[PDB]
Amino acid sequence: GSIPYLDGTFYLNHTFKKVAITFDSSVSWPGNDRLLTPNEFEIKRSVDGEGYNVAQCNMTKDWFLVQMLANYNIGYQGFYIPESYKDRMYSFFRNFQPMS
Amino acid sequence: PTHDVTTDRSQRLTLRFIPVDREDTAYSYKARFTLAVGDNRVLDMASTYF
Amino acid sequence: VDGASIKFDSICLYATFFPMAHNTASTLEAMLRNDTNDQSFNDYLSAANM
Amino acid sequence: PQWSYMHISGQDASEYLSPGLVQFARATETYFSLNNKFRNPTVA
Amino acid sequence: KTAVDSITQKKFLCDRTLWRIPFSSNFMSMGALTDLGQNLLYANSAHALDMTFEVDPMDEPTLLYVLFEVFDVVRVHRPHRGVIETVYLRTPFSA
Amino acid sequence: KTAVDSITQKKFLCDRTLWRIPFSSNFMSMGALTDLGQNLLYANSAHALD
Repeated sequence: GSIPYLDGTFYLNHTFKKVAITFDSSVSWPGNDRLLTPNEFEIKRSVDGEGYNVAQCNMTKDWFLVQMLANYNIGYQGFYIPESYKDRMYSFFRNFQPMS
Repeated sequence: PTHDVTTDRSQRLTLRFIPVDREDTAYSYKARFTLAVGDNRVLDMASTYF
Repeated sequence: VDGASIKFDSICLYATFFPMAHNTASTLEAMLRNDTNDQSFNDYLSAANM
Repeated sequence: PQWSYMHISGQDASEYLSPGLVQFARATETYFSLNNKFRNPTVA
Repeated sequence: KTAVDSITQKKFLCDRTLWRIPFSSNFMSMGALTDLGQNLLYANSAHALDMTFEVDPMDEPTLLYVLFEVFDVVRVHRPHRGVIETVYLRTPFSA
Repeated sequence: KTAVDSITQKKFLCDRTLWRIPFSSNFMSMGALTDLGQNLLYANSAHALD
């Protein structure tokens, strides 16, 4: 069948919850209480942490902000739909689908 | 650029504000917040949302 | 009349601050406090509705 | 009279602003846009 | 071969839009502050305006929505810490 | 009229993309050679990352 490792057709990104990054096993990154959770990136939470969800989904606000900043530098002056020429076929916002 | 573009100290990115008083009538309700912008910071009102 | 209803439980206000370096932010806000540099906006529609 | 003070006519945003603000504004255009926060008169 | 004599009807639809009548001499858009707006005839004195509309009727009460587009400008000045004051000007039709 | 009490489920899909975490102070794309990459902290010494 299709080989995502070669042709870049990924379909399992929706199966992540948390990412923790630290250097020298003692200092966390990015630290400096940049995010709501000052130790790790929380991709998504269950109904318990609904106070931090966004976009009518289970994806947390900070992760959504990070993805928008990484792709189109959008978020420090209010979210909006990026220009069509800036979100290509493999871009993030193009393939983001909320369901309930 | 390396310098004079962003701070390196500890500073929150987002902030959550809890109402200090909420009054409700039959067909509407009023909520008040004390939006406090910290020192050495600038807030773009377009970023805020209820 | 069809029995639709809605109730609000909690409401919070969110805001994101750009982590700009303190020295640059201090100069920016000090320079923005001049009457000659006052911000100004206009309504897009800019009409009176009768 | 008041049209200039409300920026309905006269000079555009690049003029009445202090030169330091204009200088600072263009440097950080892609970082923190400030051009959309000042009127620019368009008189026929 | 057996078609009957017929008449024609013509009509058109225009949704999600507003009829626009610019207040300029040649109906062109050469700037927000139109030339007629800067004319001295209306700049000095006042005038009473009346407009009559003729519409085809329907069987229910309706409203005529009219927009006199004007200049709506707000300027905000913040001299000190934690104090914000603004000024509003909407001309003409100022409150 | 005869609807039953129900709970809700929320999820999302994101295909043909990779989760990106830039190595910059403010998660902004200000150039290929990011500011943190030019920081002297990582330029001189080595660090073990897990």
